Amino acid sequence: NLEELMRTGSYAQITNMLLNNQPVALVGALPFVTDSSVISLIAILDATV
Amino acid sequence: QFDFRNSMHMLTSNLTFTVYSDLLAFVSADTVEPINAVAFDNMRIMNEL
Amino acid sequence: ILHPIDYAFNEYFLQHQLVEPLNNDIIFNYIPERIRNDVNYILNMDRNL
Repeated sequence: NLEELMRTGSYAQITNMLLNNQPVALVGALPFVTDSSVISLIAILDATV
Repeated sequence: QFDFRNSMHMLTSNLTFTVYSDLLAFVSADTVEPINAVAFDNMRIMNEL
Repeated sequence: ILHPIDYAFNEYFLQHQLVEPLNNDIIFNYIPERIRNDVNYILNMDRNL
């Protein structure tokens, strides 16, 4: 829960998951960038954010 | 009387190290937003808002 | 090359140094425990020792 994460400020669980590549779902109201480049998709830019 | 054999010694120590003093400049501490700061019982300290 | 007395003094100094190894564990334990357990303060070891 990104709302709870932002309220509490403790980035331990999320840091560990990101470092260990544990699949997860960050839930919240997020803005998104619409990209239409097949080259970007191949380059896997969505995974670098 | 000066005796070389009895005066010649071998002194051993470490090659190099750094001695720190603050011991807390290595700790990066942030505070949760004061409005939602909880007391020992895990409820907001000021809950009349 | 030292007199026996001088060597005694220097050997004592060398063998009884007050410095001890320092690690993030030592820094974390130096942080007061109640502050560590308080959820209002977010503490991170963002420095490499």
